Amino acid sequence: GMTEYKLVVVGACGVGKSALTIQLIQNHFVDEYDPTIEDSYRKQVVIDGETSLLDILDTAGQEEYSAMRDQYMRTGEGFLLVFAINNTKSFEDIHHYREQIKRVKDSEDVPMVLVGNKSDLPSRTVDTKQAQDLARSYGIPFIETSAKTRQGVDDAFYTLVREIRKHKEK
Ligand SMILES: *CCC(=O)N1CCN(c2ncnc3c(F)c(-c4ccccc4F)c(Cl)cc23)CC1
Ligand SMILES: Nc1nc2c(ncn2[C@@H]2O[C@H](COP(=O)(O)OP(=O)(O)O)[C@@H](O)[C@H]2O)c(=O)[nH]1
Ligand SMILES: [Mg+2]
Repeated sequence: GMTEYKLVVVGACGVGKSALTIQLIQNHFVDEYDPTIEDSYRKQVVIDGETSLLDILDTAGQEEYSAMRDQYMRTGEGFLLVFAINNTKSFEDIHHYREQIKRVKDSEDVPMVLVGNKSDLPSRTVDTKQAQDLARSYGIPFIETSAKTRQGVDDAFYTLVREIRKHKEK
C-alpha cells in the first residue's frame, strides 16, 4: 500500500497526548478525552510533497498493557516524548519513557522529538533551558506545543517524520 509512518505518542498521564493527537487528526481541541483510551489513529498527510499515511499510537495504559501495544512499539518508527510545561513531574519522567522506548527498540537508534505541551498556560514550572539542554543531550529536536491553540502541533509531528526520513537514509 501507500507510504506509512508509524508514530507513537508517549509521556505522563494528563500531559496532552490525546489532545495533541486529536488536534493533528481532527483539527479541534478536546478537553475531556477518556484518560484510559489507548488507540491508533490515522491521517493522510502531505509533508514536503510526500503523501503518507500516518499511524499514530496514542498511549494511555500502564507500562505493561497489551500484546497489541508490544506490537505497535516494535513497528514504531518515531516517538513523541511529551511533558507538560506546568508539571515538573512529567518532565522528570522523560528519561523513563526514553529508557522504555530504547528497550522495545532493541537498544537501537530511534527518531524522537521532545515536546513541551500546554505552552498557553501561565504558571510554567518547567525550565525551558533544562528542556532544550536535555533534548540536546539526546540529539533530538525540542518543540513547544499547545493543543489548545494548536501552536507547534503540525511542527511536532512533521519534524518527527523528517527525523524518520533521515534515519531511513542510513
Ligand atoms: C492518564 C494515563 C496515561 O496517560 N498514562 C501514561 C502512560 N502510562 C505509563 N506509565 C509508566 N510507564 C509507561 C511506559 F513505560 C510506557 C512505555 C512502554 C513501553 C515502551 C515505551 C513506553 F513509553 C507507556 Cl506506553 C506508558 C507508561 C501511565 C498512564
Ligand atoms: N491549557 C491546555 N490544556 C491542555 C493542553 N493539552 C491538553 N490539555 C488538557 O489537559 C488534560 C489532559 O489532556 P489529555 O490529552 O487527555 O492528556 P493525556 O492523558 O496525555 O492523553 C485535559 O483536561 C486537556 O484538555 C494544552 O496544550 N493546553
Ligand atoms: Mg489520553
